[PDB]
Amino acid sequence: MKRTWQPNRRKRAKTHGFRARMRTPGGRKVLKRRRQKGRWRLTPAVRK
Amino acid sequence: AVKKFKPYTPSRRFMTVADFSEITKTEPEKSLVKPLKKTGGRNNQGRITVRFRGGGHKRLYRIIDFKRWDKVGIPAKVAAIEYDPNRSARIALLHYVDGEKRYIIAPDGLQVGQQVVAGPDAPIQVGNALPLRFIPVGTVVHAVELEPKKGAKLARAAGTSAQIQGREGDYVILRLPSGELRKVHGECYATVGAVGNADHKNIVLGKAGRSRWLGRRPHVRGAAMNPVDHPHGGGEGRAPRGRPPASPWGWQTKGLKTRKRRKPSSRFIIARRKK
RNA sequence: UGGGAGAGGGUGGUGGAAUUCCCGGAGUAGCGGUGAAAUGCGCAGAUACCGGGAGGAACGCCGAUGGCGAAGGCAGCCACCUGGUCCACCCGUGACGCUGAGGCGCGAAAGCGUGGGGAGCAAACCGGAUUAGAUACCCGGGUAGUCCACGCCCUAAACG
RNA sequence: CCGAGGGUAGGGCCCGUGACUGGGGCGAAGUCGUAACAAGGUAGCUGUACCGGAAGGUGCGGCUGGAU
RNA sequence: CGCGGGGUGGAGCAGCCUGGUAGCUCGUCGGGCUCAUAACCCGAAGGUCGUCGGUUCAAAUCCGGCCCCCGCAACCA
RNA sequence: GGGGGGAACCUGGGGAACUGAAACAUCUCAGUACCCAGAGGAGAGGAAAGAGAAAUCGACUCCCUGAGUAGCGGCGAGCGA
RNA sequence: UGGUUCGUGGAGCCAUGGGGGAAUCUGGGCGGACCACCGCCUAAGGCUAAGUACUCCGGGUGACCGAUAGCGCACCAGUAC
RNA sequence: GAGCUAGCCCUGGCCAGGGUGAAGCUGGGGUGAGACCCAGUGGAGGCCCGAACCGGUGGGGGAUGCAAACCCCUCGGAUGA
RNA sequence: GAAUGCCGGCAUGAGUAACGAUAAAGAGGGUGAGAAUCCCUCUCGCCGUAAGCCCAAGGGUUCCUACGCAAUGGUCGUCAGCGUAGGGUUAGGCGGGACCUAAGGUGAAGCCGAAAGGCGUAGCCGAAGGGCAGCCGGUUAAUAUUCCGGCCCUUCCCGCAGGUGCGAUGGGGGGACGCUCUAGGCUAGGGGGACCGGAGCCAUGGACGAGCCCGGCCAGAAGCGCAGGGUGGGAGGUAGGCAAAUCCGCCUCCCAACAAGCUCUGCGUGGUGGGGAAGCCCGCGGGUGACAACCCCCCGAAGCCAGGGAGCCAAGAAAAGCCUCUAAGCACAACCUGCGGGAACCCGUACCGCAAACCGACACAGGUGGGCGGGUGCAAGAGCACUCAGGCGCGCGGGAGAACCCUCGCCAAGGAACUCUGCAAGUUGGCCCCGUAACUUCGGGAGAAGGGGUGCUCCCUGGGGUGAUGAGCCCCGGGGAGCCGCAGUGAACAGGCUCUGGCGACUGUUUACCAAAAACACAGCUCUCUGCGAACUCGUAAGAGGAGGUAUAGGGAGCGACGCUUGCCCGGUGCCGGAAGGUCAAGGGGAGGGGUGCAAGCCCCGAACCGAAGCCCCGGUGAACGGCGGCCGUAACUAUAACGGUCCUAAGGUAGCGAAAUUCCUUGUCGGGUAAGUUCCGACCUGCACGAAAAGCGUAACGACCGGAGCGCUGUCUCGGCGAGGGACCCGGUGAAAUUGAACUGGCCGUGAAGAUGCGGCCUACCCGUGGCAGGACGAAAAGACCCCGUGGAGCUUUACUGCAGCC
RNA sequence: CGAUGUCGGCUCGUCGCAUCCUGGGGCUGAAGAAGGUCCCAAGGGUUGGGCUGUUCGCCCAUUAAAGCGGCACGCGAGCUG
Ligand SMILES: [Mg+2]
Ligand SMILES: [Mg+2]
Ligand SMILES: [Mg+2]
Ligand SMILES: [Mg+2]
Ligand SMILES: [Mg+2]
Ligand SMILES: [Mg+2]
Ligand SMILES: [Mg+2]
Ligand SMILES: [Mg+2]
Ligand SMILES: [Mg+2]
Ligand SMILES: [Mg+2]
Ligand SMILES: [Mg+2]
Ligand SMILES: [Mg+2]
Ligand SMILES: [Mg+2]
Ligand SMILES: [Mg+2]
Ligand SMILES: [Mg+2]
Ligand SMILES: [Mg+2]
Ligand SMILES: [Mg+2]
Ligand SMILES: [Mg+2]
Ligand SMILES: [Mg+2]
Ligand SMILES: [Mg+2]
Ligand SMILES: [Mg+2]
Ligand SMILES: [Mg+2]
Ligand SMILES: [Mg+2]
Ligand SMILES: [Mg+2]
Ligand SMILES: [Mg+2]
Ligand SMILES: [Mg+2]
Ligand SMILES: [Mg+2]
Ligand SMILES: [Mg+2]
Ligand SMILES: [Mg+2]
Ligand SMILES: [Mg+2]
Ligand SMILES: [Mg+2]
Ligand SMILES: [Mg+2]
Ligand SMILES: [Mg+2]
Ligand SMILES: [Mg+2]
Ligand SMILES: [Mg+2]
Ligand SMILES: [Mg+2]
Ligand SMILES: [Mg+2]
Ligand SMILES: [Mg+2]
Ligand SMILES: [Mg+2]
Ligand SMILES: [Mg+2]
Ligand SMILES: [Mg+2]
Ligand SMILES: [Mg+2]
Ligand SMILES: [Mg+2]
Ligand SMILES: [Mg+2]
Ligand SMILES: [Mg+2]
Ligand SMILES: [Mg+2]
Ligand SMILES: [Mg+2]
Ligand SMILES: [Mg+2]
Ligand SMILES: [Mg+2]
Ligand SMILES: [Mg+2]
Ligand SMILES: [Mg+2]
Ligand SMILES: [Mg+2]
Ligand SMILES: [Mg+2]
Ligand SMILES: [Mg+2]
Ligand SMILES: [Mg+2]
Ligand SMILES: [Mg+2]
Ligand SMILES: [Mg+2]
Ligand SMILES: [Mg+2]
Ligand SMILES: [Mg+2]
Ligand SMILES: [Mg+2]
Ligand SMILES: [Mg+2]
Ligand SMILES: [Mg+2]
Ligand SMILES: [Mg+2]
Ligand SMILES: [Mg+2]
Ligand SMILES: [Mg+2]
Ligand SMILES: [Mg+2]
Ligand SMILES: [Mg+2]
Ligand SMILES: [Mg+2]
Ligand SMILES: [Mg+2]
Ligand SMILES: [Mg+2]
Ligand SMILES: [Mg+2]
Ligand SMILES: [Mg+2]
Ligand SMILES: [Mg+2]
Ligand SMILES: [Mg+2]
Ligand SMILES: [Mg+2]
Ligand SMILES: [Mg+2]
Ligand SMILES: [Mg+2]
Ligand SMILES: [Mg+2]
Ligand SMILES: [Mg+2]
Ligand SMILES: [Mg+2]
Ligand SMILES: [Mg+2]
Ligand SMILES: [Mg+2]
Ligand SMILES: [Mg+2]
Ligand SMILES: [Mg+2]
Ligand SMILES: [Mg+2]
Ligand SMILES: [Mg+2]
Ligand SMILES: [Mg+2]
Ligand SMILES: [Mg+2]
Ligand SMILES: [Mg+2]
Ligand SMILES: [Mg+2]
Ligand SMILES: [Mg+2]
Ligand SMILES: [Mg+2]
Ligand SMILES: [Mg+2]
Ligand SMILES: [Mg+2]
Ligand SMILES: [Mg+2]
Ligand SMILES: [Mg+2]
Ligand SMILES: [Mg+2]
Ligand SMILES: [Mg+2]
Ligand SMILES: [Mg+2]
Ligand SMILES: [Mg+2]
Ligand SMILES: [Mg+2]
Ligand SMILES: [Mg+2]
Ligand SMILES: [Mg+2]
Ligand SMILES: [Mg+2]
Ligand SMILES: [Mg+2]
Ligand SMILES: [Mg+2]
Ligand SMILES: [Mg+2]
Ligand SMILES: [Mg+2]
Ligand SMILES: [Mg+2]
Ligand SMILES: [Mg+2]
Ligand SMILES: [Mg+2]
Ligand SMILES: [Mg+2]
Ligand SMILES: [Mg+2]
Ligand SMILES: [Mg+2]
Ligand SMILES: [Mg+2]
Ligand SMILES: [Mg+2]
Ligand SMILES: [Mg+2]
Ligand SMILES: [Mg+2]
Ligand SMILES: [Mg+2]
Ligand SMILES: [Mg+2]
Ligand SMILES: [Mg+2]
Ligand SMILES: [Mg+2]
Ligand SMILES: [Mg+2]
Ligand SMILES: [Mg+2]
Ligand SMILES: [Mg+2]
Ligand SMILES: [Mg+2]
Ligand SMILES: [Mg+2]
Ligand SMILES: [Mg+2]
Ligand SMILES: [Mg+2]
Ligand SMILES: [Mg+2]
Ligand SMILES: [Mg+2]
Ligand SMILES: [Mg+2]
Ligand SMILES: [Mg+2]
Ligand SMILES: [Mg+2]
Ligand SMILES: [Mg+2]
Ligand SMILES: [Mg+2]
Ligand SMILES: [Mg+2]
Ligand SMILES: [Mg+2]
Ligand SMILES: [Mg+2]
Ligand SMILES: [Mg+2]
Ligand SMILES: [Mg+2]
Ligand SMILES: [Mg+2]
Ligand SMILES: [Mg+2]
Ligand SMILES: [Mg+2]
Ligand SMILES: [Mg+2]
Ligand SMILES: [Mg+2]
Ligand SMILES: [Mg+2]
Ligand SMILES: [Mg+2]
Ligand SMILES: [Mg+2]
Ligand SMILES: [Mg+2]
Ligand SMILES: [Mg+2]
Ligand SMILES: [Mg+2]
Ligand SMILES: [Mg+2]
Ligand SMILES: [Mg+2]
Ligand SMILES: [Mg+2]
Ligand SMILES: [Mg+2]
Ligand SMILES: [Mg+2]
Ligand SMILES: [Mg+2]
Ligand SMILES: [Mg+2]
Ligand SMILES: [Mg+2]
Ligand SMILES: [Mg+2]
Ligand SMILES: [Mg+2]
Ligand SMILES: [Mg+2]
Repeated sequence: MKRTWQPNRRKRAKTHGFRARMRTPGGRKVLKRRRQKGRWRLTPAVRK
Repeated sequence: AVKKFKPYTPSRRFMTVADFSEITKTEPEKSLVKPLKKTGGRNNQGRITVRFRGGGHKRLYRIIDFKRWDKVGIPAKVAAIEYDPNRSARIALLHYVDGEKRYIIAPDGLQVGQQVVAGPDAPIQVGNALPLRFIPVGTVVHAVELEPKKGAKLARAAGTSAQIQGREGDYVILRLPSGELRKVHGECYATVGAVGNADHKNIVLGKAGRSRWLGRRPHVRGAAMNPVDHPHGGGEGRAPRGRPPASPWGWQTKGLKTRKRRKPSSRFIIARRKK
């Protein structure tokens, strides 16, 4: 049956992606936290 | 003048459509339509704001002259009578004699070929448009402006009618289709005769399906809910209401007036609506 | 062919008296009602008077034992459409006449259906009287209906 | 092949019958009130509608087979 | 099994709660009106206030126990 | 000239509730947590329209004392110069 | 209404969203409602390092741990997953 | 966080084959003119049987399963909401 | 030493269950150390609207090759989607971009918001929509509509020649649109051919035959024909299309029209370029056949001409590209036509792709949009049976042939007796014909019910299409004689039926993952709010929705098609109406009283009166919140009471229903059905406790809803029996888990915290396994969900308390 | 209460005897047959249906009789709901 992940290169890059995040003081904090963290991949790896 | 159906499905036992005798022309004029953005309740916030709308047939919006004082004294030919989804009325295409073409709404008794014209000099014959103070007392009129040069607000639905009961000063007294008696300013134009399609009220929609075609979703009763959703809801059993029957959002719905008390339009109304 | 009077029918407009409601003036202690009282209405200014506006139903005198129609029935005035009946002339046809089982059409009032309209009046209903009791005759409120458009119902002391 | 009749299945008419129910006719004297006969104590009768425990009451319209 | 109202003339109710005093209508009885009955008028009688028990100066009244009579609740299993 | 970063530290503009009160609403947690803006190696404050009773001190900040004092509190819990 | 310990309390001082709304040293505010005296100070413009805080960095030292301890990681970690 | 699910907005796509035979049009009939009747045509419908598609009715298996909702026989819709 | 403790490791269960589809496997040869599992060949089975091919998502080296097997592979493995290494993806034309806009998003103006931010006209972005020029064949181990061959085409730049008022980010046209049905002519695709091409074969009785088997096409500029679409032409005036206009629009005159001319597209032929089977000769492809043939006929679309036609209401996107019109500007320019030459960028292009490469932790019986999806008999069909190309036999086997389970088949005699119920499983089943009841909204019921025919041979006869009127092929019939079997929809895909009751009218919708219903929704009815900057909703605001709607409309509420109907109570709550009155806050007012100073003066309390909502007060209001009675007596049999008396209420349940989805006593009483009926139906009415928009009483048709009954037929049953294959058992390979204080773990009778393998006393009892059955180990699993407890917690209600938005 | 799964039915039994039948006996108001009561006795037997979830019960047709009970109202790691 139709489970929850039905993946979409566009929808992923439009939702979780970079130019989502720097639009919003949500997401500007998020990358601020991850760059504070150490993290290698701020946005998800989306595959163009 | 209404068309019935033989009961060859159970929905066609009751179902009525309007006759469309009086349509003349079956696709509308291309320079004068522009697309109705459907909403389905949804505001710019995208929440529903009024409920249970959605799912309509797609539609094209017809631009209407609701002013007619653009074109004062410039007479015009009734080209055609067309369907419009967006109104209870039908519509009239006006071939003006300078060949601007415009839609207006379609008064009763109007026929194709005859001649309409707007202004204070206009004759009192059906469909001509005049400021109100130049119209005799007692006549029946429609498409009535409310404040002048703001374009027509009153008596636009099908079969509707306002009667001039008389004048006072600059102002002139109308019997509105509610039966509100209300002063209108005289300089507000209106448009003589009463609106066509007067058997719009005698449609029987037959079935569930036509309301979905008109975009009206299922309306779901407040005693069918549970009481987070609505005041009435729940109760083991069916419920009588148990309380003064009421909105979703709290306020009652048998008898609570909610016209604003301090409205400056209150100084221009004679009589409340009746019945 | 000429002429005649008639509420004959239908459609569309129009006038006026009066009731009720609303607006304003002025004015006070009861109005209304009955056989007599009461419910009620009234000081939150009623009734009575004056003016103005909206609203609907019915057309006083003329008007009668009269007129019109096959019947039901028809009454302000204006028109348009239209039917039956009458008289004279004795022009034309030439017995084409009569009734009429069925049929088809009309068919008061109450009632019914969709939408109007609703001033008065008014079954059901409520109150107050009367009465042993009063679901009634009396009185005060008062919904359908009474009016218009369309479609049904087709009964009667439809009687002369 | 036809075919008397048997069998299966569904209809039409007619008779008897059926707990209970609506009303009628009848049955010397039971109970409740009095609508019609006089202007019957509110003229009556009637078509229809509503109401009522009963006749009957009222509304709307008609008739006089209603007197004064 | 539980809880809480009632019992007063022949019928229906009132009087208690702060004690005294038994009221209303109908019924019944005697007379009047009528030819006569019912209605109408005048007048009249009829009461351990369900009971045993005290309390108190005194109990239909106040408090227990019993007798009828009315109704109510008897739930999660 | 500004934008945009910076583990905390700073200031301003907003600003909860569990919890304590053995319940809870004034209180308390607390102007704490967090959100936002904005400085800088510091920020803030800063030269008296002040303190408070000696006719006395002499801008601000920070530590110790003052001091759990004065006081504030459903005078409860607790807060606290 | 907020800040001060000040929860309206005798409620002053400081800041002020609303309304009223002057004077210039014979002129104003304060000394805990108010009046008097006696004193303090000069509002409604701004600037100013030093002492104070923190520790992503570098060095020094531990009656700090010694691979389940010590930062989550002593190792290709904020990775594999 | 609406890449599941719910609702809506914008844009394309999909629904084999068969069955009943509404309005309407044409002709005949009818009356004074209409209503209306008959025949042919006509193919309307939240119409019928019935696959793909969308479901999930009853029953049996499955129960550390093939599967954190399956499979089988059976069934409802299938031009519409 | 314990915390269902935390991390790590190893046990028990256990060599047990399982090894992930009951589509299926056998043999021979080869390679190898090793083979049921890899390669090849033959025989056999399975899908074949798929389990076969092309895309789109998504996956991101998995594609191809060489070298391998430690691990992944549910066994083995020389094999692989696994390890190592190397190769591998070519575009002016396919798709995206340098073109367009829709929802939406962003957003100079401008509006709003303590901050962050939120709206927002123009514009931009936004595609699987619009626009746009590539078809056929070959080659490589892997890519090709991309490289090559043939044949065509588009934009840009330049150069010539000619023609024209050229010119756009502006005006206009057009692009431009729904659903259902459908006509004509094509093609795709398929069928037949006694004609053309060909390697071959007479097998076992017969057959040298008009024998069998195979194949008989693709694409193609210009021109031409066929079938369509699109399309009126001139003059004049003209205020409108926000400047201009020769364009469009409007008015007038004239011209011909199921036309015609102009233009565009599809299809056919078309110079020409390609392909070309069966077989058998070698080895997962290649040569020949052959110089291939490349004809005719029949069926025929949903696809094309296309923007076609006809009907219907619910009335069916925007912008650009394209044509035209002019203004600034230039009118050596600038465009328009024809040719010639040059220029032509970036991304993807492998491969799986209904799956072992994507989403389900897995090589998982699940889920995933579009296109092709052949043949034959089945009436038709994408259905079902068997098959063509093509692809698989599902990554453990071999054996035996117990109980018992799943799944399938059959049965005597009875036919629901089983049973909560015919649950389940049977009979009927398709088509054609005869025939079909009460009832009713006239449509229906209804395929009602119930029967009769259905194969094959021969003969005769009718209609239609293609043709040519013909032949032949195809479709659709009618009649007669005869043949065989138990049976002729001969296998596969196909309703069991009725009567009657309850509920909802109906079709639909719903608790993904235990409830598909009587629940929700529904057209329909009513009440109420709402005069436009509407009422209402979202937001502090701005602003939106409402709605670019205007009372025949929009919000709220409740019944819920339809027929007949919907009575009484305004006492209390609610809502509506009421300028009087009473109560009432800030404020106005300042009678007096107080504080201080020597004083003017400063400061503080402060009564009468004025004073709004709201409440109190006076009315109305039931398709508003709601409610609609006791007790006693009475009729010439008894029995009951149509009467009367009395108390309370604001008013005392009308019609219609009634032991019902409601009826405790209760299986109420009577009747029907049954042999028997706590159910069902028809009645009675003593309604604990129906009853009129939480509607009342009915109601044809509909329902996988719920009771009742009957016919038909059955393994449901007395009452079981046999057979089948998939496990189970045995052998070889791989091999878990819940659980587990430790164990050497018997019964009866006592006993103990009550129900003992363990204590006591008797009785029985050699050690250890395997297939089974399940009474116990108060078996496992889950710190009870029912109950209580804690001054735990969370939804919800309200005339609880207090507050807040909102409104007055 | 860190679970002792509950009524009824199906399947499977087993036990007590205060005995439904059958065996033996006493008394009888026991003539005989058939009955009533009491004693001993558990070897074995004790039917099929209609109604309802039924335990029980009512009824139909038979019988020799259509028994009362326990076993966690025996029995869900056997089944049903
Ligand atoms: Mg990096
Ligand atoms: Mg890195
Ligand atoms: Mg447009
Ligand atoms: Mg938006
Ligand atoms: Mg947004
Ligand atoms: Mg219209
Ligand atoms: Mg609910
Ligand atoms: Mg919610
Ligand atoms: Mg919500
Ligand atoms: Mg609520
Ligand atoms: Mg409620
Ligand atoms: Mg609920
Ligand atoms: Mg209830
Ligand atoms: Mg007269
Ligand atoms: Mg003559
Ligand atoms: Mg009438
Ligand atoms: Mg009526
Ligand atoms: Mg009256
Ligand atoms: Mg009365
Ligand atoms: Mg009386
Ligand atoms: Mg009235
Ligand atoms: Mg009526
Ligand atoms: Mg009516
Ligand atoms: Mg009539
Ligand atoms: Mg015969
Ligand atoms: Mg016979
Ligand atoms: Mg009399
Ligand atoms: Mg009389
Ligand atoms: Mg009456
Ligand atoms: Mg008459
Ligand atoms: Mg419980
Ligand atoms: Mg409970
Ligand atoms: Mg409870
Ligand atoms: Mg910064
Ligand atoms: Mg802060
Ligand atoms: Mg607390
Ligand atoms: Mg604090
Ligand atoms: Mg500083
Ligand atoms: Mg200074
Ligand atoms: Mg504090
Ligand atoms: Mg504090
Ligand atoms: Mg304070
Ligand atoms: Mg201020
Ligand atoms: Mg100050
Ligand atoms: Mg001071
Ligand atoms: Mg001071
Ligand atoms: Mg170590
Ligand atoms: Mg660690
Ligand atoms: Mg969605
Ligand atoms: Mg979604
Ligand atoms: Mg059809
Ligand atoms: Mg259908
Ligand atoms: Mg179907
Ligand atoms: Mg179907
Ligand atoms: Mg398909
Ligand atoms: Mg569903
Ligand atoms: Mg299922
Ligand atoms: Mg099961
Ligand atoms: Mg189906
Ligand atoms: Mg455990
Ligand atoms: Mg084992
Ligand atoms: Mg085993
Ligand atoms: Mg095994
Ligand atoms: Mg397998
Ligand atoms: Mg070898
Ligand atoms: Mg096959
Ligand atoms: Mg993967
Ligand atoms: Mg790899
Ligand atoms: Mg490979
Ligand atoms: Mg290996
Ligand atoms: Mg190796
Ligand atoms: Mg292996
Ligand atoms: Mg090898
Ligand atoms: Mg590899
Ligand atoms: Mg470029
Ligand atoms: Mg925005
Ligand atoms: Mg753009
Ligand atoms: Mg595109
Ligand atoms: Mg495109
Ligand atoms: Mg392209
Ligand atoms: Mg031979
Ligand atoms: Mg061929
Ligand atoms: Mg060709
Ligand atoms: Mg212009
Ligand atoms: Mg060509
Ligand atoms: Mg070849
Ligand atoms: Mg078309
Ligand atoms: Mg544009
Ligand atoms: Mg030009
Ligand atoms: Mg060139
Ligand atoms: Mg490629
Ligand atoms: Mg490829
Ligand atoms: Mg597919
Ligand atoms: Mg997988
Ligand atoms: Mg596999
Ligand atoms: Mg799979
Ligand atoms: Mg799906
Ligand atoms: Mg699919
Ligand atoms: Mg096929
Ligand atoms: Mg055949
Ligand atoms: Mg198939
Ligand atoms: Mg397998
Ligand atoms: Mg059998
Ligand atoms: Mg047999
Ligand atoms: Mg049988
Ligand atoms: Mg049984
Ligand atoms: Mg069944
Ligand atoms: Mg049949
Ligand atoms: Mg044969
Ligand atoms: Mg053909
Ligand atoms: Mg079948
Ligand atoms: Mg029942
Ligand atoms: Mg339903
Ligand atoms: Mg569910
Ligand atoms: Mg749930
Ligand atoms: Mg369903
Ligand atoms: Mg279900
Ligand atoms: Mg209705
Ligand atoms: Mg707006
Ligand atoms: Mg709009
Ligand atoms: Mg309802
Ligand atoms: Mg009916
Ligand atoms: Mg009331
Ligand atoms: Mg009231
Ligand atoms: Mg009142
Ligand atoms: Mg007064
Ligand atoms: Mg005051
Ligand atoms: Mg007031
Ligand atoms: Mg009512
Ligand atoms: Mg009544
Ligand atoms: Mg009953
Ligand atoms: Mg009841
Ligand atoms: Mg009701
Ligand atoms: Mg109902
Ligand atoms: Mg009913
Ligand atoms: Mg029914
Ligand atoms: Mg159903
Ligand atoms: Mg359904
Ligand atoms: Mg095996
Ligand atoms: Mg042992
Ligand atoms: Mg022992
Ligand atoms: Mg022992
Ligand atoms: Mg073994
Ligand atoms: Mg056991
Ligand atoms: Mg077992
Ligand atoms: Mg356990
Ligand atoms: Mg526990
Ligand atoms: Mg639960
Ligand atoms: Mg407590
Ligand atoms: Mg508590
Ligand atoms: Mg609590
Ligand atoms: Mg345990
Ligand atoms: Mg014994
Ligand atoms: Mg014996
Ligand atoms: Mg014996
Ligand atoms: Mg004997
Ligand atoms: Mg029991
Ligand atoms: Mg027990
Ligand atoms: Mg038990
Ligand atoms: Mg169980
Ligand atoms: Mg057990
Ligand atoms: Mg057990
Ligand atoms: Mg159950």
